[PDB]
Amino acid sequence: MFKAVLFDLDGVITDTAEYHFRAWKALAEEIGINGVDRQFNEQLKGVSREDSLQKILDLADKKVSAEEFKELAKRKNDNYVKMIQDVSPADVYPGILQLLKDLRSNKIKIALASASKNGPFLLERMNLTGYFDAIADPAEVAASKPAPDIFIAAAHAVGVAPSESIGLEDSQAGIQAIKDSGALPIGVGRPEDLGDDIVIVPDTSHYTLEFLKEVWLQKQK
Ligand SMILES: [Mg+2]
Repeated sequence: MFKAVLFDLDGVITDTAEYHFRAWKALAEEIGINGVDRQFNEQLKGVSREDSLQKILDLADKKVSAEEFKELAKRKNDNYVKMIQDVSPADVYPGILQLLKDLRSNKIKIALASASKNGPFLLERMNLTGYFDAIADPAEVAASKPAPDIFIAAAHAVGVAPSESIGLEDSQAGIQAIKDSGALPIGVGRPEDLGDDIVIVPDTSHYTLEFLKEVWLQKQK
C-alpha cells in the first residue's frame, strides 16, 4: 500500500495559469502591447518566464535591452504576487479537498511537489495548509521537470521513498518526472496531450482515494 501522495500545484490542486495570465495581461497593457488574450495564453502553458516574456515582445516585434528584459520579468513577478492575493478556497479543483481529507484520515502522507516559489502561500490562500505534511525543499531541486528531482524531494520531505508514493500531474514533463523518480504516476488531462502508457483521468473529480487504491493494487502485478 502507498504511504504518500505527491501533488503538483498547477493543473492538479488549482489553476495558477489564470493568475499568470492576468499578470502578463497587466504587463502588456502597461508597455502598450496588444494581443495577450485567452487564446494567446495557451502558447504560455508549460513555458518558462523568460520564453513567455519573449513571446509577448514578439507580438509587437519589440526588441529590448538585457537589463530591460530582466526588469520586465521582475515587473511581471510583482504583478503575479498582487494577482494571487485573490486566490481563495473556491480556486481548489473538484475532488481535491475530499481527497486531502481522505488521505489524512487514512494516515497517508501528503506532499507538495511544485516548482512554484509561492507554493505555501497559495496553499494558505486556499485553506489547505493543515492537510500538507511537507513541501519539497527547493535546495534539493537542481533541475526542473522532466528531471525527477522535485518528486524525489517531495517524497523525502515526508519521510518516504518515491517508490512508496503516487504522483499526480497534468503535464507530460511532470509525468516523466514521476516515472523517473520511482513513484506511480496518475495523470489528469486529454489522451492527445499525455499518451497511452500511464493511467490518465479526464478531470480531478476522478482523483478519489478509492481510485488511487485501485490503481496502486493493479500496478503491483
Ligand atoms: Mg501541473
